[PDB]
Amino acid sequence: SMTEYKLVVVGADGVGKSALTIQLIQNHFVDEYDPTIEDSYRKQVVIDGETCLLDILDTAGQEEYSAMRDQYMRTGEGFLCVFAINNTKSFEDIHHYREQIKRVKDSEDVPMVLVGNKCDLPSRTVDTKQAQDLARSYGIPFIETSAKTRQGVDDAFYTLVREIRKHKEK
Amino acid sequence: SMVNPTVFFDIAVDGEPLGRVSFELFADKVPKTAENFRALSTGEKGFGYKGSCFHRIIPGFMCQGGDFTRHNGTGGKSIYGEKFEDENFILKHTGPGILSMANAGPNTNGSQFFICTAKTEWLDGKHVVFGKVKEGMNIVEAMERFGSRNGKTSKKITIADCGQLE
Ligand SMILES: CCn1c(-c2cccnc2[C@H](C)OC)c2c3cc(ccc31)-c1cc(O)cc(c1)C[C@H](NC(=O)[C@H](C1CCCC1)N1CC[C@]3(CCN(C(=O)[C@@H](C)N)C3)C1=O)C(=O)N1CCC[C@H](N1)C(=O)OCC(C)(C)C2
Ligand SMILES: Nc1nc2c(ncn2[C@@H]2O[C@H](COP(=O)(O)OP(=O)(O)NP(=O)(O)O)[C@@H](O)[C@H]2O)c(=O)[nH]1
Ligand SMILES: [Cl-]
Ligand SMILES: [Mg+2]
Repeated sequence: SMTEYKLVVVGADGVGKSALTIQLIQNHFVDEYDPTIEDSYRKQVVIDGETCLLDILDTAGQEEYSAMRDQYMRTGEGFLCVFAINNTKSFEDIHHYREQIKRVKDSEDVPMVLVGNKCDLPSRTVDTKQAQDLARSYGIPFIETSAKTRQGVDDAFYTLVREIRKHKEK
Repeated sequence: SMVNPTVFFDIAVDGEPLGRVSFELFADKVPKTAENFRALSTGEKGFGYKGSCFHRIIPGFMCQGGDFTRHNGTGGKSIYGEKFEDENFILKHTGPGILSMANAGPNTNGSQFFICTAKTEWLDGKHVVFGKVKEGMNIVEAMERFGSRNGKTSKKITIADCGQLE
């Protein structure tokens, strides 16, 4: 048999949500910035021996359309909360996403993974320990990724599936 | 108009002529922003809209264009420098044909702009309205049909020619 998971990629504009998604789906790094409105992708994978159909909703990094945002969060089962390690504001935004997801889904326990992207770049402004401490305070995984080198890309998405499965067990 | 300049775009679809859209630019109420668009339409500063693309067209909302620096929806520049401040919010996004500046947040006007195809009142106070379609709203409606929900166009919509009338 198989099981389907609705994954939603959220985070400030430019952090690499689409580049991460395109690496997962198409196995190449988009060097250019093509700003997202909204895109959906699907991919069948095996995670921990169990066949999964992944639905990936790649959202735009914007804060203007709250009715759409709320619906994204209602439908999504797990959230990849992405910041860029060279963008402190994007890291400071993270707690807002968690607060919104918990409110929309009426739960203190929503599957999510904190993703620190662009770890190939030499211009870091957010320390790994800062992000690890925030993730630990939420009880969620933290993964450093580079959509450019593909480091951590599969791990970020697969860990999110693992988090959804752990939540469904409760 | 006795006061406001009129500019035109000749729109192309995959290089083929679609038709002409003309705009009244509200220099009477939004002079700095109107003047930027006028001068980018004539090219008189040595750069401007001729050849650029309407890269994002979302039916029911707007046709957005004007990135002649990066040619990918991320760029553009004004006649005052890369960016200029939000001049005023006197005018609102009251319906189809409204011409308004695209931006990346407060005080980031460059050259990108959008033509509303519906009322977009949630943009009031966040984007500077500075003009309106005068003639050729049917051409804008034809352009809108090449758009899609995510903004990607099914054929490439460009400003084949542009300039000032009257
Ligand atoms: C929730 C679904 N979604 C719905 C929706 C809602 C309700 C129902 N249905 C939908 C859709 C039909 O469901 C699918 C709308 C919408 C709009 C965006 C994203 C998702 C949306 C959006 C995405 C963008 O990438 C940019 C913008 C909006 C604003 C846009 N700016 C830019 O393009 C500028 C350039 C212009 C000059 C400067 C560079 N850039 C490009 C790169 C960035 C992104 C953010 N950057 C930042 O630096 C941030 C961190 N400070 C850099 C940027 O700012 C702009 O001025 N305009 C003009 C007005 C219209 C607007 N575009 C647009 O397209 O509205 C589409 C629409 C449909 C009206 C709203
Ligand atoms: N060096 C490096 N660049 C990256 C990485 N991920 C994304 N980028 C670059 O950062 C820019 C923005 O990436 P993108 O994935 O489009 O960001 P987004 O979060 O989807 N933006 P939006 O919210 O507007 O849709 C692009 O130029 C892209 O190539 C990464 O891991 N390393
Ligand atoms: Cl917007
Ligand atoms: Mg994106």
